[PDB]
Amino acid sequence: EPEVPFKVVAQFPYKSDYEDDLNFEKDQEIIVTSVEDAEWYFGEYQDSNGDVIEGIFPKSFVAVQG
Repeated sequence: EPEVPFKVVAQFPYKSDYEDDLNFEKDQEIIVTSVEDAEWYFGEYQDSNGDVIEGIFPKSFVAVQG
């Protein structure tokens, strides 16, 4: 994998009920800032409000950016 930090792009929306999760729509570019385990990334993006939001999300929902 690349070492953190690195960009990924959501291939599918990830919406969930979990407070510590990062949620996002399809196509969202995200900065991965930690690799939690084989399944989960932690990372962030700036939403349209200009706020940075962060949390954990499954690697399977994203692709490494170019």
